[PDB]
Amino acid sequence: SGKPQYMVLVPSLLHTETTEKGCVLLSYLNETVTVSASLESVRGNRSLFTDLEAENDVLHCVAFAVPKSSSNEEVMFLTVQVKGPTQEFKKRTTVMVKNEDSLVFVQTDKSIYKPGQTVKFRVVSMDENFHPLNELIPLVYIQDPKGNRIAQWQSFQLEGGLKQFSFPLSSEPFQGSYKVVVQKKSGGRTEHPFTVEEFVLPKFEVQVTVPKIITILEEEMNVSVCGLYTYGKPVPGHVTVSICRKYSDASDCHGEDSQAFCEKFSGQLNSHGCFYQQVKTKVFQLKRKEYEMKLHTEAQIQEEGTVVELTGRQSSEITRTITKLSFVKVDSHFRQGIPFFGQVRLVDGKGVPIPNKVIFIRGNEANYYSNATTDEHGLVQFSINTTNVMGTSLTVRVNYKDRSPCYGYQWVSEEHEEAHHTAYLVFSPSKSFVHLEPMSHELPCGHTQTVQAHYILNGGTLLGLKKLSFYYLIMAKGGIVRTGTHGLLVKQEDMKGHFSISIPVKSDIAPVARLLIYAVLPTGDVIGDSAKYDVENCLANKVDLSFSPSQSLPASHAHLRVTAAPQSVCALRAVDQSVLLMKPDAELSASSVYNLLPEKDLTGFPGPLNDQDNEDCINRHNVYINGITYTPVSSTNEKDMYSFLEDMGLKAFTNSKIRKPKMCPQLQQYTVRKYFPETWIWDLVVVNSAGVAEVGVTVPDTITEWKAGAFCLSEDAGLGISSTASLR
Amino acid sequence: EDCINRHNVYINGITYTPVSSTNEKDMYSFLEDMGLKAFTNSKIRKPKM
Amino acid sequence: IYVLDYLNETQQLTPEIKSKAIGYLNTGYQRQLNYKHYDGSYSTFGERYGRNQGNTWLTAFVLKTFAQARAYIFIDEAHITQALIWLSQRQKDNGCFRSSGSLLNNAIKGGVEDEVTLSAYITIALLEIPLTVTHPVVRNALFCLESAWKTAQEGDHGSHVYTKALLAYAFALAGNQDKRKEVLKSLNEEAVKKDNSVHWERPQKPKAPVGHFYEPQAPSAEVEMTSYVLLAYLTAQPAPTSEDLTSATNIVKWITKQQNAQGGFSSTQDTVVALHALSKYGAATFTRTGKAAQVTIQSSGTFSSKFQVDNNNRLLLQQVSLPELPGEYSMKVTGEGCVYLQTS
Amino acid sequence: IYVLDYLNETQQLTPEIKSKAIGYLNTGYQRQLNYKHYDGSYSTFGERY
Ligand SMILES: *[C@@H]1O[C@H](CO)[C@@H](O[C@@H]2O[C@H](CO)[C@@H](O[C@@H]3O[C@H](CO)[C@@H](O)[C@H](O)[C@@H]3O)[C@H](O)[C@H]2NC(C)=O)[C@H](O)[C@H]1NC(C)=O
Ligand SMILES: *[C@@H]1O[C@H](CO)[C@@H](O[C@@H]2O[C@H](CO)[C@@H](O[C@@H]3O[C@H](CO)[C@@H](O)[C@H](O)[C@@H]3O)[C@H](O)[C@H]2NC(C)=O)[C@H](O)[C@H]1NC(C)=O
Ligand SMILES: *[C@@H]1O[C@H](CO)[C@@H](O)[C@H](O)[C@H]1NC(C)=O
Ligand SMILES: *[C@@H]1O[C@H](CO)[C@@H](O)[C@H](O)[C@H]1NC(C)=O
Ligand SMILES: *[C@@H]1O[C@H](CO)[C@@H](O)[C@H](O)[C@H]1NC(C)=O
Ligand SMILES: *[C@@H]1O[C@H](CO)[C@@H](O)[C@H](O)[C@H]1NC(C)=O
Ligand SMILES: *[C@@H]1O[C@H](CO)[C@@H](O)[C@H](O)[C@H]1NC(C)=O
Repeated sequence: SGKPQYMVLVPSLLHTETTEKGCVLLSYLNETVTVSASLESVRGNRSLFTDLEAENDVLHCVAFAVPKSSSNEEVMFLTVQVKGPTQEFKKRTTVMVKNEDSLVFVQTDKSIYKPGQTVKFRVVSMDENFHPLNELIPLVYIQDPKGNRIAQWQSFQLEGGLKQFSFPLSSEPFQGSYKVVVQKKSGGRTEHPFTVEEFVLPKFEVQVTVPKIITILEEEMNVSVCGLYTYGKPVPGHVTVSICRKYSDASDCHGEDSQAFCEKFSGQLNSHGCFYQQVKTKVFQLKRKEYEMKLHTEAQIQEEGTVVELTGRQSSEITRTITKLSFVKVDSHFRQGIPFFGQVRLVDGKGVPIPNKVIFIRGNEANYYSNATTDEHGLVQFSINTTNVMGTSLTVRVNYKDRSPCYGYQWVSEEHEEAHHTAYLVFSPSKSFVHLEPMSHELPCGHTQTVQAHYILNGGTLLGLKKLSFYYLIMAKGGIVRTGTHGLLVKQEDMKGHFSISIPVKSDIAPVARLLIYAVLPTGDVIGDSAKYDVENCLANKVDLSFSPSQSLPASHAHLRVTAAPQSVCALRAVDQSVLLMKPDAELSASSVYNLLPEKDLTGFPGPLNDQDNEDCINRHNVYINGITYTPVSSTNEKDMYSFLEDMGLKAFTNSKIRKPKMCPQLQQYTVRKYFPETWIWDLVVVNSAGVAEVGVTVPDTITEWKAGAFCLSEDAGLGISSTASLR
Repeated sequence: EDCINRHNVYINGITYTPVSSTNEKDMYSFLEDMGLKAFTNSKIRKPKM
Repeated sequence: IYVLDYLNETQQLTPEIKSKAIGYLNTGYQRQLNYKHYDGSYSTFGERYGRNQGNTWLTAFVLKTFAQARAYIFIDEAHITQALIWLSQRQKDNGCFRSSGSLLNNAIKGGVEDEVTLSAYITIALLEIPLTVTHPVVRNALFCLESAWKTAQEGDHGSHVYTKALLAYAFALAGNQDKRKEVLKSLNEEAVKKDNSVHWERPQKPKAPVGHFYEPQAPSAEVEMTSYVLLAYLTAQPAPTSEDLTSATNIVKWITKQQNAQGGFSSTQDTVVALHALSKYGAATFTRTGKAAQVTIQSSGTFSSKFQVDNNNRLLLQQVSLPELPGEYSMKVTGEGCVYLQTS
Repeated sequence: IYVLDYLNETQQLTPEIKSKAIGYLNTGYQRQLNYKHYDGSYSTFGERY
């Protein structure tokens, strides 16, 4: 009936030391076919050959895998060969290869030390997945402030996929900021900085709640201060604070205190709770040229003489922009045969909406000027009838094309942000197309989602057949993480409207969540459109913590526990977080593990490789307007399936009409016994098939917030992350 | 007066590509070379935007 | 560089001209680098505006020259590999490369810009590199080449000459000695043997109205066709024979007598390729070491004769004359050191 | 080139950075040749006048 077809998909940024998977459609006649994606290096010889029998209209996904290579990085020719009994297809491109870097990192016992103390830290190995691997390390070492490598441990191996080390410092070794660092077989290097110094233990974090954000239209300001302590108790004493504008009218150079207007407030901590203050922003002149606010709050804790400060909410921007609407579910695209709708939001200032404020729509080259308002959330839904021209660029505003108060005096600092967004459209010489209404917001995990799509089929099966398939893919992490399918029995010759899908959010999928899906024509053409979902920091191997409750009066018998996979392991941390009140730790979250990676996302092919240029130029001697007058030659600019799948991050092989029919340029030319503070737990545990409960033992006269950290591992599930059991 | 200038050329089909003049003959031009002028409402002129 | 090869092979080389040429080389190299494409390709201007796409043929010429410059002096492999992938990117699954024309003149070039000949000059300049004849790209090229040869051959005309001989050479690279000698014989079909040597032309006149003066769009391309033939008969896997080298020498005589007194030859293309072929001629024949020849000629009529050829008398010519109406003249030579002998 | 010396002396060296800097150096050498005087001397600009 229709034409015989195929399609096969894969990233461009390969990896090594594991398998990396692509997928394949075949379909349509003499389907007793085979394939092989031949990865064959260009210079010399090599071949990671792979072969496969080819069925029809099915997505089985094979995952070949990769050894190391001679060079670190290289191109690689991929070439596919297909052989049906009466059909075939051989097609090639280039691919990136990379004798990778395993993203690896440290956890330490401390972010600080004192004289005579002892380091205690750990490290991690990984693959693409966070299913760890066993390998051997060249070295990991320590570095003094002065380049003086202060010790060594060498030639160790990872079977745990972590390992744990130690070292004793001497009596008066180097002050300043120490450094602990590694390197790899390839030479990749990585740290975990910290300091050694001296300090009295703080039993109090001065803490406040004061605007992150004052803005232009603010006449005074709210101020509030709160002294947490041992145990979060309320503290007495005296406090003084400095709400401060910066970088004053003086020159700042060697005779001029750049610290601009500091308004100083003296508070006396009452018996319980919090001192409060309402502060006037007149004297800061929250106006044209005076700089971001910095705010320093300092508690003279009584009966101790101690004070410390926290620069709270340093990054306050008193931004000229105000009534700052924001796009949220702003589509990137639109079509000439669809009712689309950017579902749109508004917010102001601090980050909160107003309800019931009128605004003006602007439809430019679709000629849709209009008016609308705010709801409880400032959430609005314009929606537009579309029989218009290619390039559309859109906005709605609450003010007009000028800065209404004293715009161009060069001395004024007020603005209304205005909506800005560009959207493009598909090419589809069928004039059939798709376009989707995503769930464009913060994606949960531990759930799934159904995903509505809108299918427009001019002619559909022109001759073809009554049935047609639907094929969706979710890669992430430059990988492939899930996949599946659907279809529908096609109405003869109309444009049937709506249906949706499901997809789960178990794990294995990065903060990315790309989706595409494409519904083919056996004629030899296809459509399909993209997606994107802000996955949240979610993991394969689940874990939390639990413990025998809080107990003062150092009862030594005292437990702690975790749930985790049945044959597993954990690496753990406790701290009396007094020293670690004085200073935080550094970026210890599952998001850290995520963002350390090689190529979190992949959009766009890599550098060296360029494209997959085609020969099919179409330039007429002149465009041939039989009619009004001959319109000349020039290019276009619109979106493409090729472009959808490259912005996806990847490439495929077909012969469908994917890339636009782009054309050649112009050829023609010219009771208590002190046990050790500043550490409680640094030890290791295995996970039986019912969970551990270790007895981490009580410790005297050390009374505070005690965060405590957990890490775990397994071959079958992965790494380990969960929050703080404050066994205060 | 009749200007048919589209904002963009609306070149339906595969892609969009700009406009320019022609160079062809006309009744208008037949009658001008002829020697004379006429009054008539009809479509004689090429609709030179 | 093929000149330096001439010097080295024939041994006529001082370090002075050698250093002169070296400076020349480095300079021309880098002046070339200023005209490339960041993909790896080359155009006549290129840089300072990305309002172009580079040519291919040029880049292949570049690739070859880069190869030989590597063969003596230092040069970056990065650039050959980039131009190589660029070629591939201008490859079709089944069809050949395309003349992505961005040139200025054609007398620089020694063909008709036929896509197959284009691809052919490419792949052959490739396989002169250390290349696996089983490589993917070149396998595809060879399918092009083979199909192309068939249509050239069974059809009465396929340009009849040069297409065909360049095909001969790439076939020579393969291992396809059978195809090699076959198309070799097809070249000998329209053979142009002379009083004392041979050659080929293009088909002796272009049939259409052509010429008038200045070789307009037609640089007469008469030598490089023979140069690659001088590779064609020559180069193989194990080592060569008599017949190959006899025909070689014939055209070599055609070549050197076709050499131009101003310097070089009619162009740069022919000049390069002739020098390459002559260099490898010597690189086989001219044994700078082989120095102990000895000979006897014996006729049944006992017209004896004895000679010697040695480095001290290397370009010597010990002629000797011959009266017997019947020839009975049995040659015999020995020892080391190559000899070309001629009688009439 | 004193960097290369360092790279070779202290032994921390691969052929790849080597090749890179070789290309660099032939290049900068020639670019310098384009600033000489025919006597042999050099200048900020030199050639072309
Ligand atoms: C000219 O280029 C050659 C590379 O082709 C440079 O190396 C030379 O390579 C030739 C091989 O053709 C060597 O000759 C060899 O002689 C040995 C016996 O000693 C023999 O067993 C081999 O079969 C071969 O014939 C030659 O030794 C070698 N170097 C020379 C010629 O001294 C050569 O350095 C270049 N000459 C220059 C730069 O002037
Ligand atoms: C790197 O720079 C050196 C110059 O310092 C270049 O020549 C090298 O010189 C060293 C001596 O510093 C040579 O080492 C020698 O080892 C032998 C034992 O085999 C010993 O008897 C000598 O006393 C000396 O220590 C070395 O052989 C020589 N060449 C090398 C290092 O390969 C060298 O060419 C430079 N390398 C480059 C070009 O990167
Ligand atoms: C191909 O690569 C292999 C890898 O060791 C090497 O041994 C071989 O020489 C290369 N070429 C051929 C023809 O096998
Ligand atoms: C296989 O597909 C071709 C392509 O349309 C078709 O014409 C043929 O009937 C099918 N079966 C064969 C070639 O035996
Ligand atoms: C600020 O504090 C006052 C009371 O002093 C309270 O009425 C108000 O809600 C707080 N927030 C403001 C004014 O932004
Ligand atoms: C916007 O237009 C609507 C009509 O739909 C009108 O009710 C409203 O008053 C207009 N907005 C303003 C600023 O008046
Ligand atoms: C939107 O308005 C246009 C006006 O041309 C109309 O053609 C179209 O049918 C409307 N949308 C729908 C879904 O009918």
